[PDB]
Amino acid sequence: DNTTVFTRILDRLLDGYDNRLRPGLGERVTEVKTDIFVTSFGPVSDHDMEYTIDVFFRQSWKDERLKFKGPMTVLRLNNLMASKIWTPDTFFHNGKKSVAHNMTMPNKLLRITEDGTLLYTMRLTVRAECPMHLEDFPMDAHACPLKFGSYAYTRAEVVYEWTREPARSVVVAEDGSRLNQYDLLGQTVDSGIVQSSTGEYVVMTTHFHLKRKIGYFVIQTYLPCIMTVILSQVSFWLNRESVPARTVFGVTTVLTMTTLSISARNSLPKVAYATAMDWFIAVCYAFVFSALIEFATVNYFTKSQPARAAKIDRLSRIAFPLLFGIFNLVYWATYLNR
Amino acid sequence: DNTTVFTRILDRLLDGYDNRLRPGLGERVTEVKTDIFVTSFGPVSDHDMEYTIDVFFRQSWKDERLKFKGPMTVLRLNNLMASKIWTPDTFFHNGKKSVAHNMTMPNKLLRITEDGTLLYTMRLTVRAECPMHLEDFPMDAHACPLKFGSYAYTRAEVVYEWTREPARSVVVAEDGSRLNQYDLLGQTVDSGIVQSSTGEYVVMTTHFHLKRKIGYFVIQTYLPCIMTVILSQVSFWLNRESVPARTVFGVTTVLTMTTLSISARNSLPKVAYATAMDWFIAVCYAFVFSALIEFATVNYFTKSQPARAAKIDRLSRIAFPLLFGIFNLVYWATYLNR
Amino acid sequence: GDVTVILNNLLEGYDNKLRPDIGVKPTLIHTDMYVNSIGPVNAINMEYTIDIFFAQTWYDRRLKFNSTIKVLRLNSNMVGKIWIPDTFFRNSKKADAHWITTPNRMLRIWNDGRVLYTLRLTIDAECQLQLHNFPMDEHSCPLEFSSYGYPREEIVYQWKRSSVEVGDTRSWRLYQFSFVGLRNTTEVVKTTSGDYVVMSVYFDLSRRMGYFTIQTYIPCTLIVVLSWVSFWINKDAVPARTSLGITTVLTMTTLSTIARKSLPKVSYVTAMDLFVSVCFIFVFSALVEYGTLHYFVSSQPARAAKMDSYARIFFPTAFCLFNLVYWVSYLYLG
Amino acid sequence: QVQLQESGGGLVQAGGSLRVSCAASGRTFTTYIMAWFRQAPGKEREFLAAMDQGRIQYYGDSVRGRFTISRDYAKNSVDLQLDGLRPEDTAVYYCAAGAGFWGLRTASSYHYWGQGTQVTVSS
Amino acid sequence: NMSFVKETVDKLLKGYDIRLRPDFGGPPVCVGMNIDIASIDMVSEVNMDYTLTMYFQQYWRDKRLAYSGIPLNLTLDNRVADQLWVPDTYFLNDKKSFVHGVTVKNRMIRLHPDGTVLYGLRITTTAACMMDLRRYPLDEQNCTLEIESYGYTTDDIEFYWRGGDKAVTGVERIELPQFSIVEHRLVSRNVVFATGAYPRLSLSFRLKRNIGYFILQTYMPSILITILSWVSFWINYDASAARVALGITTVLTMTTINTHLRETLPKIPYVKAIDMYLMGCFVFVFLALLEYAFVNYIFFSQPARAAAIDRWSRIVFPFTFSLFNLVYWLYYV
Amino acid sequence: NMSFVKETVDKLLKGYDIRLRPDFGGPPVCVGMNIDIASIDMVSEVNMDYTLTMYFQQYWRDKRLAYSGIPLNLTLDNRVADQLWVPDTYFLNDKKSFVHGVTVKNRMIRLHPDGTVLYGLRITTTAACMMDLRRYPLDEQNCTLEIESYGYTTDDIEFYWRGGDKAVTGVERIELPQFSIVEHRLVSRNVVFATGAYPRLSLSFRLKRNIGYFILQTYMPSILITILSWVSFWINYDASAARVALGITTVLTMTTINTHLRETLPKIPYVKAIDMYLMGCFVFVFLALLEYAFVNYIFFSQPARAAAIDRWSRIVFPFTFSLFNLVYWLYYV
Ligand SMILES: *[C@@H]1O[C@H](CO)[C@@H](O[C@@H]2O[C@H](CO)[C@@H](O[C@@H]3O[C@H](CO[C@H]4O[C@H](CO[C@H]5O[C@H](CO)[C@@H](O)[C@H](O)[C@@H]5O[C@H]5O[C@H](CO)[C@@H](O)[C@H](O)[C@@H]5O)[C@@H](O)[C@H](O[C@H]5O[C@H](CO)[C@@H](O)[C@H](O)[C@@H]5O)[C@@H]4O)[C@@H](O)[C@H](O[C@H]4O[C@H](CO)[C@@H](O)[C@H](O)[C@@H]4O[C@@H]4O[C@H](CO)[C@@H](O)[C@H](O)[C@@H]4O[C@@H]4O[C@H](CO)[C@@H](O)[C@H](O)[C@@H]4O)[C@@H]3O)[C@H](O)[C@H]2NC(C)=O)[C@H](O)[C@H]1NC(C)=O
Ligand SMILES: CCCCCCCC/C=C/CCCCCCCC(=O)O[C@H](COC(=O)CCCCCCCCCCCCCCC)COP(=O)(O)OC[C@@H](O)CO
Ligand SMILES: *[C@@H]1O[C@H](CO)[C@@H](O[C@@H]2O[C@H](CO)[C@@H](O)[C@H](O)[C@H]2NC(C)=O)[C@H](O)[C@H]1NC(C)=O
Ligand SMILES: CC(C)CCC[C@@H](C)[C@H]1CC[C@H]2[C@@H]3CC=C4C[C@@H](O)CC[C@]4(C)[C@H]3CC[C@]12C
Repeated sequence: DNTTVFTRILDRLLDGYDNRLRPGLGERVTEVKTDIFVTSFGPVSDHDMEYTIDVFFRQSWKDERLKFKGPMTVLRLNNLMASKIWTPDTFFHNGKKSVAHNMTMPNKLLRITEDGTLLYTMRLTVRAECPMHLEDFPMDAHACPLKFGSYAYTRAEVVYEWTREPARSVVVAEDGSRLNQYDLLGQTVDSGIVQSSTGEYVVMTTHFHLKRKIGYFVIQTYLPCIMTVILSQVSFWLNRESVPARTVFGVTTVLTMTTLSISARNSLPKVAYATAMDWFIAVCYAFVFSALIEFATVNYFTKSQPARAAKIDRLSRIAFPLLFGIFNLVYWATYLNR
Repeated sequence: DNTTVFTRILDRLLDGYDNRLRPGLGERVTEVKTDIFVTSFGPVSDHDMEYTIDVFFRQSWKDERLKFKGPMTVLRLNNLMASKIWTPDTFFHNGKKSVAHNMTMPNKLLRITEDGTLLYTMRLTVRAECPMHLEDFPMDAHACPLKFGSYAYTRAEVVYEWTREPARSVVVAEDGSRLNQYDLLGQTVDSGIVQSSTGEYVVMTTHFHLKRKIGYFVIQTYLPCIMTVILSQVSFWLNRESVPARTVFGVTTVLTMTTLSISARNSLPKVAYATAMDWFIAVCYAFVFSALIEFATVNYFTKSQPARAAKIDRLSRIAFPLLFGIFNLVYWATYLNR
Repeated sequence: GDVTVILNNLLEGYDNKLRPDIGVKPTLIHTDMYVNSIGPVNAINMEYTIDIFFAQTWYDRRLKFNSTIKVLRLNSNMVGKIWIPDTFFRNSKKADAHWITTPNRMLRIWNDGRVLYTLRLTIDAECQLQLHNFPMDEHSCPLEFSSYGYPREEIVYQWKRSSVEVGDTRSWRLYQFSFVGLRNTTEVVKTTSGDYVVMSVYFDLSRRMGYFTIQTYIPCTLIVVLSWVSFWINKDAVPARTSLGITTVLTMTTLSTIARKSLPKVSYVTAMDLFVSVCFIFVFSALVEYGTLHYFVSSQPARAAKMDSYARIFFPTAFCLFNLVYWVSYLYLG
Repeated sequence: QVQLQESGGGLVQAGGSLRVSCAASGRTFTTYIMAWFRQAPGKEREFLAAMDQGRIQYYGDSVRGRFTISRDYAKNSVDLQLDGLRPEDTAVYYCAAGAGFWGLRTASSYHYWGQGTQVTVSS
Repeated sequence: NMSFVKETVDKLLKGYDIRLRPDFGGPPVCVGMNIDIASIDMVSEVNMDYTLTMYFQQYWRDKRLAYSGIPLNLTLDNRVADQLWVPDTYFLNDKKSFVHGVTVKNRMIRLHPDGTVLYGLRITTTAACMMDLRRYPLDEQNCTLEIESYGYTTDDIEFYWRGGDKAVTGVERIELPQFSIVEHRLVSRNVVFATGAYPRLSLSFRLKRNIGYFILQTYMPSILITILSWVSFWINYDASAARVALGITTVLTMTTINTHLRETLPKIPYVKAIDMYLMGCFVFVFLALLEYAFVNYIFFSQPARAAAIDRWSRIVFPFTFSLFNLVYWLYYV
Repeated sequence: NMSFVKETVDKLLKGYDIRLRPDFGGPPVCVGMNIDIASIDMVSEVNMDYTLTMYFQQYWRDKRLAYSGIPLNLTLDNRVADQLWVPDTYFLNDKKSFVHGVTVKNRMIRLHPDGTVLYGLRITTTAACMMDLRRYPLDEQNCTLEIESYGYTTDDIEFYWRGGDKAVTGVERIELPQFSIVEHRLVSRNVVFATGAYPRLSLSFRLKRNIGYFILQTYMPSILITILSWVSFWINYDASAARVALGITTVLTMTTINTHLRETLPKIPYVKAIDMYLMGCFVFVFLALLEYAFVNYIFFSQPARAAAIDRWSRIVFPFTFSLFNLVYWLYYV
C-alpha cells in the first residue's frame, strides 16, 4: 500500500516525457558534471600500445521535467529506469573496445532528487590507445591519456565539467594497481576542444604518467651480457701454450651472445628504430667479436713473429677491459639521467 | 503521397498471414530454388581440418499468400520484412560456426514479385569441416564438401533444387581466392538424400577440389636432403686407410639427415601414420647408411683382400649416383601424375 | 486455415510458466542424442568438444487437439510459446546452439499431446586428463545433463531404447585419439536446492602412439646408438673422435628442444620427457667417456686401456636394460 | 639535427589579426604534441595553446576565445592565429614539441624548442 | 486445479512494480547468499587472474509475492525473472563473466508461500587477484571474490552468508595442477565510496604452490652443475683442454637454465626467490672457471703457489656453497 | 515550446513507414558518405588483414521528415535511428566489424528543416587485403575498403563521395609502426551481380614498407658473417686453430640467423626476397667451411696443390659473392 504512492509519482514523471530531447532543448546548454573513480589501473601492453582501466564513471546534470514532491527527497531507483529518460551519449575518443559490465545485473545506478538533479554512474572497463616512444626502452616513460566527451551534441548543446577541482575529480584506488613492470607516478586532469567535420565538441582529458621499471631487464639481459663479455676477455690471460683451449672461449662466447640477443629480441616490441637496449647489445656484440679477431691475429703471428704476437696480448689485457668500463659509464649516465 | 498506396499493399499482405505454416501446407511440396555466389574462398587450416568461405546464399520459393496488384511488379522491400514471413530453415550439415554479418545493417534482401515468387539472400562466413588424407603429402589433393538442407522439414514437405544447371548454380568470383598454399581446381555440384531417426531430408552438396602447391617444400626440404645424400657419397673418393676420417665423415652425414628430417615435420599435422614426405626421407636414410655400410665392409677386407676392397669402392662411385638418380625419377613421376 | 485455428486454440489461455502436471505428478522426459563428431581433446585446458543433435520428448494435456491432421510439424517460431524443460549440462565449460541460417530447432506436436523437441548443440565438456602415461594414456570423458530448477519430484529424465547413436567415426576431427565405446547411466544428485536426476554419457578414448614413434622415439634411439661408434675408433685420432662426440651432442640437444616444444606442459614428468632425458644423458656420457680417457692417458695409461673396452659393453647393456624396463612399466603400469 | 624554425609575427597596432607560424624539420612530429609558449619581457614563460595527435586543442585561461592553434600534419607544422591583440601581448613567442610527460602545460615537458619570434603590439 | 494455480500466479504479477525494491521507502531488505563452487581453473600468473564456475544463489523475501491456498513451492519458468525484482549483485574484481545459456538460460525462480524467493544463477567468472611473486616458487597466494551491491546502500539492502560458514561448499573437490587449496574464509563488512556505504561479502582462498615440481626440475639441475664444476680442482693444470671444457660446459649449462626457465612468467621487476638461486649458482661456476685461468696464468712462473691454490680451492668452494644454501633455504623456509 | 518540439517530432513519426525507402517507386535517393579515419593498426601479413577505425557519416534527403516552424538542426537521441529508414551499407571485404557501444551505442542522428538527415557511426572494421610477399620486405601493398548497398540496386540508391577528394580525412595523422601510407585514392563505380547492378565506393591505400631496420637487423649480420668467413683463406694452415674457430663460428651463426628469422616471419608458399639472400649467404659460408676441410685432409699429401687452392679461392669467393649481390639487388630493387 505504501508503494502505491511511489507508483503514482513514477508514473507521473514519465507521463508526457519524451526521452528523445535533451533537457532544455533550444533554450540553454545542458551542463554535465563528471568525476571518475579508478578502481584498478589494468596492465599496459607495449605490443599493442594500449592499456586497461576500470572506472566508476559518474555523471550528473539537471532536468526540470523530473521535479516532484513526496515522502523521500531522493529516489534510489533501479538501473532499468535509466532507459526511460534522457542520458548523455558520452563515449571515449581513444577507446579501443570497452565493456559495460552487466553481471549479474546492468551495473548502473540512477538517483533523482526532488529538484530534478540526476546522478547516473556506471562501471566500465575501457581499453584505450596510448602512443609510445620506445627510443629509450627499457628506461622510458609515457603519459597514457583518456579522452571522453559527447558524440552527437556539439559544444553549443552539451558541455562537460568536472564535479570538483580537476585535480580531485579523478581518484585512484590505493590497492587498484595491477601494473607489473610500470609504475604510476601520478595523473593529470585537463579539458580541451575538438573540431570534427560535424562541429565542435568538448573533450575532457586525463593523462596517466607511467615510468617503466628497469629491474627485470637488468636481470634477464644486461647482467648476462656483461658476464659474457667479461668471460670473453678471460682468454687473454691464458698462456700461449693452451692454443686449443682459447679456441673454445672464442667459439662458445660468440654463440652465447647469439642466444641472449635472440631471447632478448622477443621482449622488444615491433618498431622501426633502434632502441636503447639494441645499442647495448650491438656494442657488447662487437667486444665479443673483437676478441675472436684478436685471438685470430695473435695465432696468425705466433711461431712466425713471436715477439710481436706477445705484444698484442699485453695491450689486449688492458685495452679491452678499459674500453668496456668506459662504455658502461657513457651508456648509463646518458640514459638514467633522462 | 504515393507511399500510402504501397503501405496499404504491405499491410494487406500481412493481414492474416501466419508465419508458422509453410506455403501450400496440406496441398503440395514447397520447392526452394538455391544458388551460391562465393565471393572469397577463405583460408584452409590443415590442423583443424576446416576451411572458411564467404557466400551470397540465395534462395527462392513460391508463396501464393503474397500476390498483389500494383504499379510496381517487384517490391524490393527492406530486410526487416523477412522476419514476418515464412522462410526456409536451411542449415549447413558440416558447418562448425557460421557468422551472419550485421554491419551496418542485416546483410539480407527480400524481393516480392506480383505472382508471389520471393527472393531472399544473405551474406555469410561459413566454417565447414573437411576430412583430409595426408598419405600423399605434400602432393595431395583434397575435396572439401559443403552440405546444406532443411532442419525441421522432411523431404515430403520441402525439397531443394538448384536455380540453374547444377554446374552453373555455384559461381566463384575471380578475386575470391584467399588460399595461400592451395589451388582451386573447380567445384562439383550434386544433390542427395540423408535419412535420420526423425525422417528423410534433402541435402545439397558442393565439393571444392583443392591441390596443394609444392613450391615451399622443394626448396625447404628436398634440396637440403638431396644435397646431403649427394654430399655423402664423396667419401668413396678419398681412400681406404684413413679409417677415422671416413668414419667421421660418414656418421656426421647421418646426423645431418636427422636434423633435417625432424625440422621438416613440424609443419605437418599431427597425423598417426606415414606421409609421402617421410617415405622420401626414409629412402634418403637408407642411401646414407648404405654409404657407411660399404665403407665398413671395405675396412674388414682391406688387410685380407685388397683387390676385393679395391673393386667395391670404384663400383660404389658409379653405382649409388645412378641408383639414387633412378629412384628420384621413379619417385617423382609417380606422385606428380597421382 | 484450419491449422491456424488449431494453433490459436492451443495457445489460448496457455501459461508457459507452469510445467505440465504441476500439481499432479512428475513430468517424464525421454531423451535421445546423435553425435555428429568429437572435437579435439585439449590437454592444456582438459576439455573436449562434442557436436550433438539433442532430442527430448514428453507429454502435455494442454496440447491436445482433435482433427483429421495427426501430427503438427512446426519450426522454431513456436518454441518460445510452449513450456520447455530447462535442461543444462553440468560439466560444460562453454556451450552454444547454432543459429545459421535460422535457429536449428525442431518442434513437432501430436494429436494426443506428445511433444518432440530437437536442437543442435556444440559443447566444450570438462574432462580430467591424466597425462602421466603420455603419449600412452587413456580417458573416459563424461557428459552429464540434468534439470536446473526442477527437483526429482517434478522432472524425471529417462533414456530411450536407442539412447546414443554415432555415425561415421573416421569422419570425426578426432585423429590423435581413437574412439572405443560409450556407456550411459542414470543417478540422483542431491544438492542444496533439492534432488535432481542426472543422466550421464561416458566416452572412452585411447591415444595414437604412431606419430611420436616416428617423430621422437626412433630418432632419439638412433642418436644414442650412433654415439657408440666413437668406441671402435682409435683413441689417437683426437681430431676425428672429438668431432664425432661434439656433433652427436649438438644433434641430440636440437631434438630435445624440438620434442619439448610439442609436449603439453604439466606439473609432473611424462614418459616422453623421461625417455628423451635419459637418451640425452647417454650421448653426453659418451662424450664424457673419451674426455676422461684422454686425460687418463698421461696419468694412468694402464687404466686407460680397459676404459674403452668396458665402454663397448657397459653402454649397450645398460640402455637395453633400461629400455626393457621403460616399455614393460609404462605399458603395464595400470 | 632536429630544428624548430618560426616565422610570422612583427608589429601590429591595437588588435587585428597576426598569424605566427612554426615549421619543423629533421623529425616527424605526427605523434608528438606541438604547443606555443609566450615569454613576456623578464616576467616568465607562459603556456598559450597545444594540439596533440588527436587534434584536441588545449588553451590557457588568459587566451581562451582569442587565439587559435591549428597543426598541419602533412607539412609537419603548427600555426597560431592571434586576434584582438593587446599591449600586454607584446612578448616573444616560442614553438615547442614533446610528449607532455607530467602534463602538457609545463615547459619542462617539451624537449625540443624553437628559436623565437618577436611580436610587438603598438598602442 | 491447474486453472487455480494459473489464476493465483497471474494475480501476483498484476499490479507489480518491478522498479521498486521490496519494502521500498522503509526497512532494508535482507539477501542471503549461498555459493556451490563447481570448478576453479586457469590460475594464470601472466594475467593475474583465475576462472571460477559456481552456482550462485540468492535468498530474500518479498511480501508482494505471498499466496495462500496452494501448499507448494512453485518453480516458475526462468523467464519470469524479467518480471520480478532481483538484487543488483555485482562482483567487484571480475573481468569477464557470463551466464551459461544451454539449453536455456541457466536460472531458476522458486517462490514460497510466505513470499520467499530463491533466485539462482550459474556463472563463470574470470576474477582478478594480483600475485606477489617475491618468494616464487615458494610463495602463497590469496585470491578473493568481492561480492557487492551496486545501486542500493546499506539503508536499503543487507547481505549475509546463508548458513554461516557452511554457505560455500564444493571447495574440497577442487583440483589445481600447480596450487593446493589450504583454507577458505568468509567475510561480511561494509565499503564506503563517494556515493554512500554499501554491503559487501568476501570469499577468499589461500593457495600454496606445489614445490615438488620445481625441486626435481630446476633446483636439482642447478646443484648438480655447480657440484660438477668443482671436479676441475682434482685435475692437473697441464690438461688445459679438459679443465677449460669443464668450466665452459658448466657456465653454458647454467645460462641455458636461466634463459629457458624465464619464458613462463610475467615481467616482474623484483628478484624472485628462484632468480636468486640461479644467480647465486651462476657465480660459483663462473668463479670456478675464473679461478682456473688465474692458476693457468701463473703456474708457468711458480708451480708451488699455483698447486696450493687447487688444494685450498677443494675446501673453500664446497664450504662456501653449502653455507650459501644454509642461508638461502633458511631465509625463505 | 518544449512541448511544441515533441508535437512536431511525433507528427513526423506518425504514419512513417520504415519498410519503404524515400521516394519509393520513383527516382533513386542519393547518399553521400564521409569517412573520418581514426586509426589504422595491426596490418597482419599472416592473416592478410588490417584493422581500421573510423567515423562513418551518410547524408540523404527524406521528404517525409521535413518539418517547419523550428529553425534548428534537431539532434535526436540515437535510439530514434531504429524508427527511421537508413541505407543498408555494408563492406564487401569486411571480416569482423562492430559499432562501439560505450557508454551507449556510438551513433548520431541529425535532422534538418528541409529533410536532410545526417547519420554517423563509429566503426572498427577488420577488412581484408591479400598481399604479394614475393618482394618482401621491399614491397608495396595496395589495401582497399569496399562500400556497397546490399538490397538496393542503382534504380533505388546512388552513392557519391561528399566533398570529392576531401571526403576522407585524417590519413596523414596515421603513423603505422612498420609501413608508410604513400597515397590514398577514392573510386566510385557500379558493380554488376547476378541479381542486378549495385553502386560501389572504394577507398584504397598504398602502403610502402619501411626498410630502415630490416637492412640493419638482417642484411648486415648476413654480410658481415659472409665476409668474416673469407678471412680463413689468408691464414696459413699451420695456424689452423684460427681457421677452425672461424669456420665453426660462421656456419653456426649463419644457421641460427636463417632458422630464427623463419620462426618470426609470416609463412607462405613462395620464396620471399629475404629467403633468397639468407639461402645465398648460407651456401657461401658453407662452401668456405667445406673448403678448409678439403684442404686439411689433403695438405699432408700434396701441400703444393693444397696451398694453391686457397690462392684462387681468395678470388672466387669475393668475385662470386659480389656478382651474386649485384644480380640480387638489381633484380629486387
Ligand atoms: C548482458 O548484455 C548482453 C548484451 O550485451 C546480453 O546478451 C544478450 O542477451 C539477450 C537476452 O537477454 C539476447 O537476446 C536474445 O537472443 C536470442 C538468440 O541468441 C542467439 O542469437 C543472437 C543473435 O540474434 C540474432 O539472430 C537470432 C536468430 O539466430 C534472431 O532471432 C535475432 O533477432 C538476431 O537476428 C538479428 O541479427 C542478425 C545478425 O546477428 C540478423 O541477421 C537478423 O536479420 C536480425 O537483425 C546471438 O547474439 C546469441 O549469441 C550470444 O549468446 C550465446 C549463448 O547463447 C553466446 O555463445 C554468444 O557469444 C553470444 O553472447 C545467440 O547465438 C533470441 O532468440 C531472443 O529473441 C527471442 O526472444 C525475444 C524475447 O521474447 C523476442 O523478442 C524475439 O522475437 C525472439 O523470440 C523467440 O525467438 C526464438 C528463437 O529461437 C523462437 O524459438 C521463439 O519462438 C521466439 O520467436 C518469435 O517470438 C516472437 C515473440 O514472442 C513472436 O512474435 C514470433 O512470432 C516468434 O514466435 C533474444 O533476442 C542477445 O542475443 C544477447 N546478446 C549477446 C551478444 O550475448 C546478456 O544477456 C546480458 N546479461 C545480463 C545478465 O543481463
Ligand atoms: C645469469 C645472470 C648472473 C648474474 C650474476 C650477477 C652477480 C652480481 C650480483 C648482482 C645482483 C643484481 C640484482 C639486481 C636487482 C634489481 C636492481 C634494480 O632494479 O636496480 C635499479 C637501479 O639499478 C640501476 O640503475 C643499475 C642498472 C644496471 C647497472 C649495471 C652496471 C654494471 C657495470 C659493469 C662494468 C664492468 C667494467 C669492467 C669489466 C672488467 C632500481 O630499479 P627499481 O627500484 O626496480 O626501479 C626504480 C628505479 O628505476 C628508480 O626510480
Ligand atoms: C544546420 O545545418 C546546416 C548544414 O550544415 C547549416 O548550414 C550551413 O551552415 C554553415 C555555417 O553557417 C555554412 O557555411 C554552410 O554553407 C551552410 N550550408 C547549408 C546547406 O545551409 C545550418 O547553419 C545549421 N543551422 C544551425 C542553426 O546551426
Ligand atoms: C676440443 C674440445 C675442448 C672441445 C669441447 C667442446 C665442449 C666444451 C662443448 C661441445 C658441445 C657443447 C655443448 C653443446 C650443447 C649444449 C646445450 C646447452 O643448452 C648448454 C651447453 C651445452 C651442454 C654445450 C656445453 C659445451 C660443449 C660440451
